[PDB]
Amino acid sequence: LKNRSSVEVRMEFVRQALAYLEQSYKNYTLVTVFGNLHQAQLGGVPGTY
Amino acid sequence: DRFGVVQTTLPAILNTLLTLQEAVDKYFKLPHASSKPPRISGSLVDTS
Amino acid sequence: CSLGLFPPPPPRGQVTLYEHNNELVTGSSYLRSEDLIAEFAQVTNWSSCCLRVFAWHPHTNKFAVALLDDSVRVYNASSTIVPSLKHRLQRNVASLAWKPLSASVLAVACQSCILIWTLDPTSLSTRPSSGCAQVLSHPGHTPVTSLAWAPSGGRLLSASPVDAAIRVWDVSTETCVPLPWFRGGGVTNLLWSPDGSKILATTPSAVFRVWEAQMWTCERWPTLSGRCQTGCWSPDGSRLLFTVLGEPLIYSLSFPERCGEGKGCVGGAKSATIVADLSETTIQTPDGEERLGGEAHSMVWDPSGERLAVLMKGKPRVQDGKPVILLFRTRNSPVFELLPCGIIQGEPGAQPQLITFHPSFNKGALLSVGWSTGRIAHIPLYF
Amino acid sequence: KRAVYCIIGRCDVTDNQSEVADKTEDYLWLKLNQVCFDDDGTSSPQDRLTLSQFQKQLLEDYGESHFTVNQQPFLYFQVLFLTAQFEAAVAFLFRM
Amino acid sequence: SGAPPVRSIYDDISSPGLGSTPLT
Amino acid sequence: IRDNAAVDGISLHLQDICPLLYSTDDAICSKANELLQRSRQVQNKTEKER
Amino acid sequence: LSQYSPSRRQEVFSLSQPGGHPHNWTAISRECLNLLNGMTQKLILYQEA
Repeated sequence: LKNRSSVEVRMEFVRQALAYLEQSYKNYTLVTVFGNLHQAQLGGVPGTY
Repeated sequence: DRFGVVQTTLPAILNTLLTLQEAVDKYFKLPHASSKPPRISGSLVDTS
Repeated sequence: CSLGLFPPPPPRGQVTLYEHNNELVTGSSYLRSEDLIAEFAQVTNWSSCCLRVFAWHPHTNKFAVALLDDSVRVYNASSTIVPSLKHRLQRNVASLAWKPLSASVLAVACQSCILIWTLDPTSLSTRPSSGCAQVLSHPGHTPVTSLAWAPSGGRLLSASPVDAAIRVWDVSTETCVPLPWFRGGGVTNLLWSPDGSKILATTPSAVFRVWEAQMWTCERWPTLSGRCQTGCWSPDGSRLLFTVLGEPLIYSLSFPERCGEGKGCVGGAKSATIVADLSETTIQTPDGEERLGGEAHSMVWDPSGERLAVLMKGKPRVQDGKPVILLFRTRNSPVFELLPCGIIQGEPGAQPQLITFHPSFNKGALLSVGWSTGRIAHIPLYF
Repeated sequence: KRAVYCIIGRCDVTDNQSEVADKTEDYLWLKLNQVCFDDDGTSSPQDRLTLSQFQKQLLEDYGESHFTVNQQPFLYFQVLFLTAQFEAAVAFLFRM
Repeated sequence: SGAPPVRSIYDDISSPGLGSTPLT
Repeated sequence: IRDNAAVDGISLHLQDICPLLYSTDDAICSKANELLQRSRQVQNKTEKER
Repeated sequence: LSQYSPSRRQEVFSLSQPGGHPHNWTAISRECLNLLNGMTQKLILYQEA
């Protein structure tokens, strides 16, 4: 109850929940682009931009 | 580099240079791996 | 430009502290081998000065100082501990050169050899062992007067007025490559351009030789009255400034870029231009006529190319023959200009013995001055 | 230009940015970036989402009949577990 | 208005089709 | 359609420059065709049927 | 060429038409990395031996 009530541990739960939701959208944006490559025009430069 | 082409490879370059510098600086700690060989100056055959 | 365009020297007892807004703010304080070194040393009185050489490290707040006892000392802004370098072959030190792209390597010119010191950058002991001092020498290349590393860190040059060949050294394979030419004298000073594509080499004669670092070619400059005394490259390597002993003149020589294939030729314009005169003028001051003019003994440019410092030496009719520091503001594009900025002055009775800029000062420029009092000053120029 | 400011400046918790956020992961991600844990009394309460407010807002102020639990059960488990309501998320996942 | 949507990001990927027997 | 800009923006520009004319059904047929010729290159089955 | 000719560095960074790919850089870098990793392994196998 003191670990689950910590400010630090509740920041960490939200820091991980945001990291999960961001990598989830990174998976979805990767799949969307790799299906539609002819629209997407991805070229030959790696990186989220 | 108006295309950022080299930057895409920069992480792999730094990894291979640092792991090679590790291999060289693990190696140069070995016995006789630090001693310089005696040289004759002005030979017609090179010793480089 | 000419000396008749400078602002007056500061009133007798004030010291120049810094440049700001383009103005110099003041306050109340902050031969044998040996006579042949004294003929070609960068220090205006190398035979009586306490300080024989100063050199900044090319990236960090570390500097090396050669003293009259043939110590080299090393100072660092993050160390109260000062290493004292003294080898058994270390005698009549003429030049110091730090290796670029290295925290830890210093070259020293001596009467009988070159010494390459290795210094452990975290563990700066007060007196490092004589094993930490790699010795380089060649029969006839003695005394050594000047040393110049390539900007890429992989090559070192050395000069000797006795020897009609620049010695290129690889310090890592321990090879020696003389560059012999066909008469003229030996070598007095050596200066790389910042690109590492060109090298100036001066001689005891009224001839200098510029060299190419790709094909190791040579381009000759023989229509001089006296010896080429000193010079400096622009930050781009496209211009070379030089001065002639007996002439009060700053010359400039341009080198356009290799927009073309298939030949090693050094590639300068067919002549120099004159850009500043240092003739024997008056300037009016609250303290009367002051008289200025003489011969430019040293010249040093900032890394930014916006400030040129010139160590003039007066004739024995002008300020008793004292040396003076002139500061010029420079422009390199589209035109090459030398504008005046002012006159740099120290402790009442001090004389400037050496000048040099800091290579990595993130607030305009920083001028190191070595004084005849044995003091070092560091004068920032804020721009 | 709204949504990026509503995130970086933790403001207008009263707007869902639904001209950009169509989906429950983007609603969770928007509101989770808007979370404070810190009693800075210079913040006005109309901008002030705590994790505790958001936990209740999903479990009690919207509930299992908002998230269509029988058709998208793993989405309600995702809503509770990413808000660290692990005990309620287990009590839910143990009913089915 | 203030209430949430009820959809995942994968709904654009899970569109109707044969689900099965992946050849070629 | 060939060099793969979206026709929608040029189809709309062709209408502002007309006070009221036919210049509409050719633009709809052009969008119908753009989507059909893109469907031929598209390899995601879901996307192709969409 | 990498020190003494800028035009021949611009030949290395150039994108090869039609497909926009940096074939000059991705050949040169790849074989330099093959040789450097070959030396890393040649040093490891000597330290083991």
